[PDB]
Amino acid sequence: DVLGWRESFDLLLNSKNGVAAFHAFLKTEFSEENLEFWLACEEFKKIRSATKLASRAHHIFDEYIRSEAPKEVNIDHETRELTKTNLQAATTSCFDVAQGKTRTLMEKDSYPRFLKSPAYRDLA
Repeated sequence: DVLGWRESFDLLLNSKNGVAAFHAFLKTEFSEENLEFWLACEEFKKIRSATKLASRAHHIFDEYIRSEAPKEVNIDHETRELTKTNLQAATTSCFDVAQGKTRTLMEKDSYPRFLKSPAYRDLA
């Protein structure tokens, strides 16, 4: 299980202990919103009902995407505008670009540092 976390970021994100450990690592450097947003996108795509999709999409946008949002993720204006536009036309891949940018924010920086920290090394 712990081996999978370094073989694939996707395996780490599907692990109960992995996610908990990584969330704590991120919280100490004020970037846990990246992980919370990613996970929120994953549950969003499982929604079938049009009404729930609309409601959840608006909450996700207001909580993580719009300027000055409580847990605003570090995305450029280009992506924020794109997401809003997608929100305007109700598309299921509404958050794809934002999720991918946020994923890279983790995968190419905090993820590798997490693996080289006691939080991961002690569990290996």
